[PDB]
Amino acid sequence: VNAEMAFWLRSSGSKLTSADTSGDAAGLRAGTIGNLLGARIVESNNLRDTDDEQFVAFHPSAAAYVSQIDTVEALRDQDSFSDRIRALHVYGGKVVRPTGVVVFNKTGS
Amino acid sequence: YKAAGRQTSADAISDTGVDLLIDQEKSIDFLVDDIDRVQVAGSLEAYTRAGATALATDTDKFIADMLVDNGTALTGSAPSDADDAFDLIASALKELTKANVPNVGRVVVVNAEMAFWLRSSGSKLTSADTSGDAAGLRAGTIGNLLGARIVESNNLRDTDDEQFVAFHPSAAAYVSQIDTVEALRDQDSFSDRIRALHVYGGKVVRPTGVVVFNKTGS
Amino acid sequence: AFNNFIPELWSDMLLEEWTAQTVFANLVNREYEGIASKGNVVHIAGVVAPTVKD
Repeated sequence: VNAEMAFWLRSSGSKLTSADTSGDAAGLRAGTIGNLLGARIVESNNLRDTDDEQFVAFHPSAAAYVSQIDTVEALRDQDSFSDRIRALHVYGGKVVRPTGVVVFNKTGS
Repeated sequence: YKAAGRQTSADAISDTGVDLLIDQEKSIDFLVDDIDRVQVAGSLEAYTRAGATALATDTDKFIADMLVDNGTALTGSAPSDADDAFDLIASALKELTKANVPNVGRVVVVNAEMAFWLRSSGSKLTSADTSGDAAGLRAGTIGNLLGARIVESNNLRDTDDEQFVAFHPSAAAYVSQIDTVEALRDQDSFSDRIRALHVYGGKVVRPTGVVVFNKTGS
Repeated sequence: AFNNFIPELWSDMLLEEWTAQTVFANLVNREYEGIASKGNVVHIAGVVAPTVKD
């Protein structure tokens, strides 16, 4: 979930900000969202939409990613008395199964 | 690196910065006659405790005003009920999270008018179902909310409408450079002179790490 | 009084940027990193079920 969405799970109307409707005071005191409906909830600012609500729901096996090369290197510049720091990441990813991923506010940006 | 055709060249690095000025100088300076010190019914030492307390107050008032004036403004209107007040705190903590401000060690400082809603009949804390226990009813205790520590102060600028600041400690800096007290004699009478100097300054080094409800309130 | 002898001081510590916590790399399936150490493509093949006939 994005931050705009995660606010609703911690707002005054939330099931989680009450020791009555949830099991205990942890969602009021510590702010813990926890698991909902068997799903593990996670929150991120790296979703594309930052000012409307956006989330993705998926099974891990629906999408794959691989990191192949990840390296960092120090050099001396040829044009100046400078160090040069460079790094390379080589990777790829695929939604192997597209119906295993569900997106709310897909066009959000 | 692919669109470049497997070529790379080095960019030049850059920085940003902020200035913290040490530009507040505040003093206490008062006289006590030896005749008065002998003739009064008990100790005059409460006047030196009062001086230290005045400089500590003048400091708290500066830091509170600095956070209020230079923090980012939280959007919204004066809370109409105990749920609007809870939602302003939950909304403030969202605005820190959108700025990537750390999750551990957040503080909310509330004025008395804001704290009334947290102690009110509609508050989650004043019912032993919505909170886990009777402590917020019997003892009036405001614990943590949403992982944040809640602190009450009279030294915020607005005293007749709700005002608060939510921040991470590392977002705002304060230095005391000189904080000395001395006793000397007067030249023109048999009197002590007690004087104290405080020299200090502060800055919101990170503006997005402080959010302010009712910024313009006075 | 002193126009020239009072310094301005620079902190020896840089403020590191506050940046978003990265989460997605640990949530997706990684099992092909065992095979994908070598080539530029992995082919993933799926069954088509045999059809039930009347």
